[PDB]
Amino acid sequence: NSLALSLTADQMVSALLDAEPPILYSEYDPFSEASMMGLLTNLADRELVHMINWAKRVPGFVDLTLHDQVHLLECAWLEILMIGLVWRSMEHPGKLLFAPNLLLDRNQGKCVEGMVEIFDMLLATSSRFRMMNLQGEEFVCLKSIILLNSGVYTFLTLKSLEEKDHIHRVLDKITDTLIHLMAKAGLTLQQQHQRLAQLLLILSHIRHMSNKGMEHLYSMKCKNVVPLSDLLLEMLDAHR
Amino acid sequence: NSLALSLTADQMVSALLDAEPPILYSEYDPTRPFSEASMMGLLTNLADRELVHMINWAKRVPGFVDLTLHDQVHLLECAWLEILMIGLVWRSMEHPGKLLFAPNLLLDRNQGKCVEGMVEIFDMLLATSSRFRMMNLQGEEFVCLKSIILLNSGVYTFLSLEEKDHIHRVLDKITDTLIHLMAKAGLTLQQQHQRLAQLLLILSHIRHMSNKGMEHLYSMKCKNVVPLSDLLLEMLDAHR
Amino acid sequence: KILHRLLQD
Amino acid sequence: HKILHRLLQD
Ligand SMILES: C[C@]12CC[C@@H]3c4ccc(O)cc4CC[C@H]3[C@@H]1C[C@@H](O)C2=O
Ligand SMILES: C[C@]12CC[C@@H]3c4ccc(O)cc4CC[C@H]3[C@@H]1C[C@@H](O)C2=O
Repeated sequence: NSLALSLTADQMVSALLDAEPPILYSEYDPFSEASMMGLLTNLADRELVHMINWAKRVPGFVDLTLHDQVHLLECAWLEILMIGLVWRSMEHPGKLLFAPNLLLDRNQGKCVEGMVEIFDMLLATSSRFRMMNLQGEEFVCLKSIILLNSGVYTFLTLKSLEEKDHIHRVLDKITDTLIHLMAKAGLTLQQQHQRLAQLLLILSHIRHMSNKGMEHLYSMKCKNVVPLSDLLLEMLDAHR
Repeated sequence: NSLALSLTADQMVSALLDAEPPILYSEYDPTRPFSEASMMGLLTNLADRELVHMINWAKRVPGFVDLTLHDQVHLLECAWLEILMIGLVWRSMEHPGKLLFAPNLLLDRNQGKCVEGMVEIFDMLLATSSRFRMMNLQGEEFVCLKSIILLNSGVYTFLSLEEKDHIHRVLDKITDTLIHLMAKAGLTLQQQHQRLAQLLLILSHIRHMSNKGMEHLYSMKCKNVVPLSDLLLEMLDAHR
Repeated sequence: KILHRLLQD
Repeated sequence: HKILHRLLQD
């Protein structure tokens, strides 16, 4: 009754490669701050509905109760949007590729009050990825951990406990997958453990930025500079 | 330099163990009523005094003293409440339901409710503690985690390309140490990496907590409930 | 909730 | 002049 448990290391990476969302486009065409944050938020709102299908399609995820999936996702959403974007802008130093036709310089983030600090952390982060030459089959593992790890200790019975351990079970499988990949690329044990860590230690950075981007996002809605979708509202209100 | 880099795993955990700061006590006087302002004042008092020992511990962490003051200041500014918080969780480990701030300050769920906003963070802090107990955290595992939180948490917001990777080179050492400890406890190569990942995945929850508490802390300063050590003011002001 | 709907759909 | 800056050489 848990056959995400009976996946092979490669049926996994191929399952996750298979779920990958499409790369959405900006409908962008003077740059206002409400103009561009209009842009980034209608982009993110589109992004979110694709993310939900890709969530359903992360092995082990639909085994979870509906209320548990909800929370994992309102806890994990902006993190996921960022790691995706950071992967996107990997082969674009200095620039953030939100959409194929919306590649913002680390300077155009000045166009929204205090947006630039966040730009920079994202920029720092992809610069990290780039420099450790992160692979695409790792990225999808990273991306799956994030959805599963982010909201799992905010659970709070006997049955709700087995969920935690279920999802901890799959999380240990995604570790085995990550490490299989590194064995395969010919990394010594030591290089394996050490890089495993490197990858997992940046996920805290991602979480930092998510936290920080969520209070910017919130201060933005409050002085009403651009209208948020309804889903986007919900995603935000859940953090507060 | 290499003092840090030319370390045995065991020389490593030895050095970390004795750098440990002392468990301080609370200025808690029980023959008085518990306020939001009283207990916020107690905690911040306690905290302020704990930062000064932390700063000595930091300098006693291999690699650390090799950074210039801007980097030491930045690491310590970005990581401080996380280190305070991971210590607190260790402390109240074998006190389920409770958080041992000081041996004479042991709080529980309801007691957090005495000040507004506080209880959500109590709740998570408590959960993090339960998870350390479930996972049977060792003290040699804890001091290493603490050292990782120091070095890693600010690393991506200063970059200095060559300070960058010597921080990275120490952080590697620590995962080596950490693993060597898991080997020695008699954990199988697959438990070794499985648990390495469990530990490092919590650090993300700890970054999530630090950020929330930093946000709460900032609220108290803005609702004027307690005065804050000029030093704490500088710590919060490093965040925005 | 919107997300709730979106999950079952 | 930062309190933390001085504390770190104190
Ligand atoms: C939500 C956001 C505006 C939209 C951004 C965004 C938009 C689209 C996308 O694919 C990824 C991201 C990553 C960060 C997101 C920003 C972070 C936060 O500062 C904000 O207001
Ligand atoms: C910063 C803090 C006041 C002091 C608390 C504190 C104080 C001492 C300590 O060792 C650990 C902690 C963990 C949470 C800390 C609180 C979280 C935040 O809500 C707050 O006001």
